[PDB]
Amino acid sequence: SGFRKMAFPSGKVEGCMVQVTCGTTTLNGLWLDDVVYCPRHVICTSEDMLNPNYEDLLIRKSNHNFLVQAGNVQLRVIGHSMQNCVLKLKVDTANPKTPKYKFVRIQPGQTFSVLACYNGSPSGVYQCAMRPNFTIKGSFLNGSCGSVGFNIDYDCVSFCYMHHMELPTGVQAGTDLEGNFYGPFVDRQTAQAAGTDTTITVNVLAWLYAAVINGDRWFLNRFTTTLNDFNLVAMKYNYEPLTQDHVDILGPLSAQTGIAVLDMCASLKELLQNGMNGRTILGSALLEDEFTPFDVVRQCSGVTF
Amino acid sequence: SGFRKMAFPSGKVEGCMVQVTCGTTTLNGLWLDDVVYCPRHVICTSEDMLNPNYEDLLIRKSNHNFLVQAGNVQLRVIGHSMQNCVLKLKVDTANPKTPKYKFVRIQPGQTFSVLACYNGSPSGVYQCAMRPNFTIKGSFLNGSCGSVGFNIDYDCVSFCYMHHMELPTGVQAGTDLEGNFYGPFVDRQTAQAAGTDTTITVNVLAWLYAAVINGDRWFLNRFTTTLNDFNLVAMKYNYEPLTQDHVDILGPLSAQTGIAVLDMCASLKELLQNGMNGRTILGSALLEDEFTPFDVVRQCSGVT
Repeated sequence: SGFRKMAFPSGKVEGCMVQVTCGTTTLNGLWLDDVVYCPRHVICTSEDMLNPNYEDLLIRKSNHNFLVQAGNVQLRVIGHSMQNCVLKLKVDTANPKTPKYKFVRIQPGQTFSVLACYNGSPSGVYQCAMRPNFTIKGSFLNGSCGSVGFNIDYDCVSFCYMHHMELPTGVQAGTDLEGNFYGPFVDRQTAQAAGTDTTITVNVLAWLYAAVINGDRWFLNRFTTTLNDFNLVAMKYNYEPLTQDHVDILGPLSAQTGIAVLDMCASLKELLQNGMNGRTILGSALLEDEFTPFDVVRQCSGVTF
Repeated sequence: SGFRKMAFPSGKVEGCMVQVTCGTTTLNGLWLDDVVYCPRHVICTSEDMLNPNYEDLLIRKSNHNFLVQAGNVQLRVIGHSMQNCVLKLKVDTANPKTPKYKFVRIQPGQTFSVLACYNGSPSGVYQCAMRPNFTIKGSFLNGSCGSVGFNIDYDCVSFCYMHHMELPTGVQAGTDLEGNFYGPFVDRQTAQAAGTDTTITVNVLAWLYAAVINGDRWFLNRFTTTLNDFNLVAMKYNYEPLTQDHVDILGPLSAQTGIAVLDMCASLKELLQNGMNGRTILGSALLEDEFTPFDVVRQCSGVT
């Protein structure tokens, strides 16, 4: 028993992290086969970042402007190109540690592991959720850019995130590995509005089920509710509306615990309306929304890789 | 900016995890050089765990009774021995993925990363603290036994923990890599007293400094205090007494923030006495004590 925010083992990704330097700027790159992926803003100076014409800036750059380092080994850049907001640096050597991988665009409310790096060296690993407003509440200092997010499905590493920037509000924004930003954000140093950040309702419920499975059941009430009536209450507290798809996803957890989803919703309703009265659930004094139903199942069944 | 509970990259440890089987029992082992380390209770059945004579049980066993599997590769066991509560199985092949490593016995209140495994395969990774009462609040299912805890200092992996059991209270107990239990716990299925779990005061303070560094400053009051007077308040709320060594450790964070340690103590004093009034600090509604001062510095300076 016990329940923790848990990241995927990072070994397969560690072997793909490199250092990319262009001028003064140094950040992280992902080395898969004979290609290094990094944020395209590596080519910019602090001034350029205000209003960069990336096409024009990229034209001025040559292969020899890009210093790519894997540990102590220096890779030879034999070509460079731009796919949306990601730079693809072609190198002469294929990464022999390249794992079975895919690029996926993940949905808001889904989770992934982030391998935080600095100068191409892995620093740490932690589990993140893509917020409904397409930001991430991560931990990123200067030179953390190009650190990637991933899931591991059996043998396959599914890269889903690359960090590009911190917004003035102190949250992070990034792209998928095809270089399309999550949300409305762009890779320029201007004021960008993050939207209203709602709570991921389906995740909170999954966490409540995890609580029950681990013998934390104090919040279980006698009441039930309907989807409609629950969502009325959810809207008030800036919770994602709950759909039947969401209800369906929770089925396995419902079946394990013997607690119907709508009964759990009624428990959640009371917690939102009355608070926790200074109690905890799984050692937390607020409702956690960064565990998916699949995360809870994964942890409670003990799936390995 | 931003501040997260962060584990060390697990790659170097993943290459050392193996499956150890003895009879019906299967659990995890640590393969370093030509030696495999695992919990000695691998030799026990469910019945035996009530009151095991490990010496006697071990006598019945021979080298060939220990099945050691690394991925698909089966290792040949050429010797076995018992060191405290750990089994040391000598194998014919040195682990070619053996990193630079050390065995360390960590102090209560220090942190480490745990690589949770099942049947010798890595499942996940998370950051833990050794509680003052020598337990850990982890996440361990059946067959998670032998999963290890570690720190990484530049190139060197410092193994500090091996999981042995869950206590009836739902927390975990284990040993260092020489097989000595942290705290008073033993490897038998009996009721064992966990003891009062105090809060790691120096860690809470480090976290408060991290909060300030990330611009979360609402809890900063006008008051100050003394060590003695603070500790009087600490004792009341089951907080570890704060020492001058603790004060000294916080110096870099004090210097970065411009907030004297005793001023921070006074802020903490008010939070203990008045609560948080339903507010948060770094996205948490309670005081976090599983970040060391080193952890905070590591994250805020961006060490690899």
